[PDB]
Amino acid sequence: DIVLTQSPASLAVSLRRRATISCRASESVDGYGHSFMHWYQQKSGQPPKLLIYRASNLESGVPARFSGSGSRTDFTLTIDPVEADDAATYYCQQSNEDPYTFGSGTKLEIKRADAAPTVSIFPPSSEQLTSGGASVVCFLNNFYPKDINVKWKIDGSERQNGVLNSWTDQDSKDSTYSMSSTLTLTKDEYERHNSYTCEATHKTSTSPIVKSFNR
Amino acid sequence: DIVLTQSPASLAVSLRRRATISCRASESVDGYGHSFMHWYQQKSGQPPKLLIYRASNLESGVPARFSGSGSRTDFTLTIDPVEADDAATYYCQQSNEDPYTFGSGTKLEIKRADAAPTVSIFPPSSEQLTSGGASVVCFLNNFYPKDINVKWKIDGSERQNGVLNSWTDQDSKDSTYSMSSTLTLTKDEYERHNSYTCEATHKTSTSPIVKSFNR
Amino acid sequence: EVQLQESGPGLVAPSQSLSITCTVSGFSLTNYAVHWVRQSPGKGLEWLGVIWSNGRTDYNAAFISRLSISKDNSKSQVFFKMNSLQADDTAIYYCARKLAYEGAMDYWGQGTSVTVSSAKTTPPSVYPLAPGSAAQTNSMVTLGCLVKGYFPEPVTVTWNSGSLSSGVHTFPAVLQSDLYTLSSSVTVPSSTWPSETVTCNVAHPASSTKVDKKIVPR
Amino acid sequence: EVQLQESGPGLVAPSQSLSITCTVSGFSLTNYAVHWVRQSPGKGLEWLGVIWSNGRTDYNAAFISRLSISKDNSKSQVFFKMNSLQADDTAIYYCARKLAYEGAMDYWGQGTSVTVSSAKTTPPSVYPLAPGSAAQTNSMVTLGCLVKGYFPEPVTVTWNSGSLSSGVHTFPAVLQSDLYTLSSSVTVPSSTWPSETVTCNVAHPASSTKVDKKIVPR
Amino acid sequence: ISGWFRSILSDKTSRNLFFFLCLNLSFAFVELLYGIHMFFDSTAILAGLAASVISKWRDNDAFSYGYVRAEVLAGFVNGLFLIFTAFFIFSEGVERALAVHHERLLLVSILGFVVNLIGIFVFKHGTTGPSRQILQGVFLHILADTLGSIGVIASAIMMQADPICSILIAILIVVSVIPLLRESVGILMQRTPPLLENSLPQCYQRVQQLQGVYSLQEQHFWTLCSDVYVGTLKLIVAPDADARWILSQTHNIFTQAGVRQLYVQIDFAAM
Amino acid sequence: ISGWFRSILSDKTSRNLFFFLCLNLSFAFVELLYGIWSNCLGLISDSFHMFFDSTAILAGLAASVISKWRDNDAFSYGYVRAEVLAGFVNGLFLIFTAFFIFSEGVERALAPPDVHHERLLLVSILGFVVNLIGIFVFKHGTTGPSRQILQGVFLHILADTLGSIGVIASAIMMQADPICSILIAILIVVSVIPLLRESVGILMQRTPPLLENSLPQCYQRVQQLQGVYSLQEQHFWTLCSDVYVGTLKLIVAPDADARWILSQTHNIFTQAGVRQLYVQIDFAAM
Ligand SMILES: [Zn+2]
Ligand SMILES: [Zn+2]
Repeated sequence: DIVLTQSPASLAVSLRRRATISCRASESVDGYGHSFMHWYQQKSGQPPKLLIYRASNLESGVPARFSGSGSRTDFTLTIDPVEADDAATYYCQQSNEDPYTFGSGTKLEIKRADAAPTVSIFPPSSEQLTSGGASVVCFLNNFYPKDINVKWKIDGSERQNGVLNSWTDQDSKDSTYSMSSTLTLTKDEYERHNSYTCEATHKTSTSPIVKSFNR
Repeated sequence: DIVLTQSPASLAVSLRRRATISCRASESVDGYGHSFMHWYQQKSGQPPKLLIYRASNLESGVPARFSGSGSRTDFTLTIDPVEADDAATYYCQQSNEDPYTFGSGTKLEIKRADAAPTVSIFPPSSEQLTSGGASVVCFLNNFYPKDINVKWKIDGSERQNGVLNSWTDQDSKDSTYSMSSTLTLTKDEYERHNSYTCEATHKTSTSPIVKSFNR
Repeated sequence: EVQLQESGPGLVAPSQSLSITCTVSGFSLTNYAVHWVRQSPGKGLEWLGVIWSNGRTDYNAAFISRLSISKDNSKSQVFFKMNSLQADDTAIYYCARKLAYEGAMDYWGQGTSVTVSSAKTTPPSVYPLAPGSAAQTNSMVTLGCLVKGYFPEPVTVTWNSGSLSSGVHTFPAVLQSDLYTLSSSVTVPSSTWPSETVTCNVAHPASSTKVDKKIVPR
Repeated sequence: EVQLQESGPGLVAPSQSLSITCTVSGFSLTNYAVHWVRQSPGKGLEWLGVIWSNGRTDYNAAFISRLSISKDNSKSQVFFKMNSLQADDTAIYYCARKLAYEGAMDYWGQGTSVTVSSAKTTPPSVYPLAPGSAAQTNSMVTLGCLVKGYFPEPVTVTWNSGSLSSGVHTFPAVLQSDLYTLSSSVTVPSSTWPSETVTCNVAHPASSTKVDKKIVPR
Repeated sequence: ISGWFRSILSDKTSRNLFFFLCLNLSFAFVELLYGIHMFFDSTAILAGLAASVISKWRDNDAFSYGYVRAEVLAGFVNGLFLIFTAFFIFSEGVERALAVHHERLLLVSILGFVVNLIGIFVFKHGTTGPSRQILQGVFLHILADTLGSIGVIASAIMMQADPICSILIAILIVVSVIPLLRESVGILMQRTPPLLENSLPQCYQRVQQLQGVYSLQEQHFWTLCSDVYVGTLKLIVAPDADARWILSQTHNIFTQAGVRQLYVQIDFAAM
Repeated sequence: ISGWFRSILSDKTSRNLFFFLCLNLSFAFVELLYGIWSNCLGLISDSFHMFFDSTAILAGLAASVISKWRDNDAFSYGYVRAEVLAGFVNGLFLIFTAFFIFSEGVERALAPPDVHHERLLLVSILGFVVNLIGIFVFKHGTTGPSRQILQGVFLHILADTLGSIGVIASAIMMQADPICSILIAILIVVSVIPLLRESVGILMQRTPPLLENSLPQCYQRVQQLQGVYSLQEQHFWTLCSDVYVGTLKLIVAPDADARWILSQTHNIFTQAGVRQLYVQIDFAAM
């Protein structure tokens, strides 16, 4: 086996900048002037896409902003300039020795000015009241950066037992983030309380954004 | 030089039937188990598109209805079933000896139910009237088959000196034909004379279609 | 138009066998090799094996005892069989065409999620997600539907059969009580809703569920 | 996204030189070959030459004395130069990428028509052509604009800047008195015209003419 | 044992070499019966027959090419044998000059010369195809044997010099066997075949003219047996060259030149 | 001419062979000066014997000088096979030397040649001393074409010692020498046989004995490469001493990595010691 270590594990780069991903091989993957190291790009939720084959050759049909270089054990994948579409996980794969081994992927993060989340709260719906449970979810859309926490206030009380958080990866259009916080409740404790609020701590504003309903 | 002869020069095949195009080479284009004969497709107003390379291998991205067979001098391009999009010119190319040579293309005509032309005659315009000349166009659209004739009647008088005709290729959508007849006259030649009628004689109707203007 | 489609069972109970069929289009299996690659969060990408044009097959050294790949040129299908599943093999399996004359894989297929667990398939229960009060309306209004109670992954949520593909944010699912919760949000102009009906089509291939449900304001 | 674009003069008078520059994108000239093929109506398709990655070039035995092909890897352009243009050199010249490891060409570029004559460039005279009488109107009404008096080929006629591309019939041109006439016809709904404006933009790259004309009913 | 005669009967060259071995073996018994160089001559055509026997054996793992070099080795050893025979005949002529029984007046030498005449009438000639070298060797051997026969009746002519006649025959047969040893040394040293050498620059310029071939190097051609030429070649080609077509054209080009076994290695250049 | 002495000073074995050649040339002159007298009977005999010895060592020296020459169009591989040819020819020399000493012992047993005053007896001591100084000097145990030159002349000098002590045994007996001649001929032929067998193996295009054991493993390893369908027309043979030339043909997949397969095959057969290797790769049709 030839192990492949990529540095850094995650890279943050702004728009129209230069991003460098390095792949390190335990053993040389070079033979007779050719290096059998290949670069793959895997975006959000699709299978990986081939960018570089044999460490220096661009795959036909990919943009020229991608570049490959290196030999022996050191290889470098370069994106210059970096667009918003290039927010993906990049893998290096060697084909010099059986079995084929990939490297631990490196995530590219498109740095951009901070954006305020669009906080919205939606009450539980009637037929899931008939189902016997309650679920109140607050949606945070199009914000930067990813470091945001959600505080749940129920009649001025704090609960963390049923808080459920989901995190989306960076979008390819405007390089933003979306976050969904779900609070699962039973019938009796949903009916006992009346006010439910979701709050957002975000860097661009020390004042939190609160969306509430009184049912 | 290897001269490639294609038989037939033109082939007529209906929808969903089988089309066979044969290419014959003066000397063999076969070497060590491989035949270096390639098949191209050229639709009208388009560069040739590669379908088969090495006489049996389908190009990545072509439909499975295209097939290739043969060895040495003889080769066969087979389309099954035939699409309306498959109305184009097919060339056989050899890469066995320098220089590369192509075969005289075989035009695939699509057989389909006969359609009557939509005869329309547009009188000469005012700006070209100021230009000092006169030109009347006679449009026949969506007719099958290709054999059609335009008869120019000017107060019942027949002329053939200034009759100008042009045919389009067979359409890739509805497999029809279009025909434009142009008659060029001087200022006086148009001004003394009143009625201009185009007469379209086509097989599906023994009575030709009459459209006229009087100006 | 090179196409690679895979059809396999989403749920396979441990210590039985998994069978995936890779149907290819746009190229022939008589002159192309198809590699098998699986991806799991725990092991990143792993290479399973390759089947060549003449039927020669090369497998991974660790998986040689419990892997079998077959092929048939006539119907252009590659059969993937792996025996004795454990919880480790929970991964997104891909069939990929081999880049000709090179050691890479140029064209992949939409990976099929294979989950190894002893639980039972559960059809989803989809609930719409509407604003509590028709107050503080702006030019842009958020909307969604919540899908709760399904197993296993994945579930495809589509808004108006793909007519409204802008502003969609399908959040990743999470695990709780051996059960998956999914949240989806779509943003729509306030003039459009509720003037125009908005529905989410929730697809669960494991349970064959195609429930379609409309957003009713309160 | 493999793209090949040829740029060359439409007219070359007899017995001077023709210079065509092929600009490639989507692949690198450092590891791909570019062939040159011309299609003369009479001589059908003809293979002119090839330029390889290291700069080695192979020409046709007929044109070896008067042909020269160059390449620059940095700006990704291939330069096609040929001396001694006669009338039989009038053809559509293509630059094509060589299929890797095969003797065929997979991706072709849109060929540039080269006309060898002593005639001079004439800008087109576009005349909008309208029905004589607004009588016997049907569901479909034919429309067109007539292009007269231009030299040389080609001329691009497009309806509403490509917004309406259904029912178009751009008829091939003909030669009379060392000049060309081109006719275009299109069908439009009778409710659309003259309710909605219909214009044809006529492009003559040789004369750099971009005249746009409105259809006026009588 | 038994199969060796069947192989001898199968080949026509091995057919003469068996009975010709029988005549001197009978001639040895007659000479021994009288007695109460030549056994060396029995060894030489024994190697000639053994080479013709060994030559058509099948290939194995140890002998990848077969046993077709035994014929070249037999021609080489026959040339060396005749060189040493000439030198020892020179020595024997020296002893004859320095130092008579005349049983049968050595008239048996005349019938011996008749036997050599029969041989020269019979052995007159002018993967597979493995027979050209043994015939030349036996022909120049029997020519040397006739010259040795002329030596003795030249001595008989003079006594009514034989050292001078020994000088003449030794020099003449050495001159005769020089071309055979030259060809055998050329083959055994992996020299480019003389018949193929003139056609090789043309073949190099033809392979260089192939579309997409950059460089041509490490060209080694050599002779196996007599008419079988083995060639090895390395080509640098374009990164996207048609390797199937280049291989087929190279094989055709070097097959037309007379190479039966050819190995073309194709390397793809980096730009 | 002059460059030959510049070549003769380049190599240790070459200068040793030149010294030996000059020594037997001086021996030839003095022995001739002895044989111009009436004692020439055995003097001319061992004179043409040592003359052969001189031809043998001259062939060895010529091969040693030639083997360093550069390649040309005629000799593609260089002149490295001159070493093997010299070994083969020296073995043949010793075989016919055994036959000649057999004849010498026979005629010594049959005819009494004793018209002499034992001049050769003291000369035989000089020949034995020459053989001893040679056996002390010549004790040993693309490029690199020198393993076989030493063994041939060393075997020849070992014979020369046996031919020298044959006459000593004859002098011991007279106070039988055909028995000693039989013994020495058989012994030197037994010593010669390995050299002749190795030279015949090299000159018949036989798979190298140090390579034959590793070749099944190499074939198995090349077969295990990805996309290799079959492996055929395998030929390996010895050029000079340590240089093995290999030719190989591979049938691979229609889309197999020919670059990687070529590099891996070269690595596999280079690890086994094959310096020169030609891998023809054929892309199978489906
Ligand atoms: Zn003889
Ligand atoms: Zn000696």
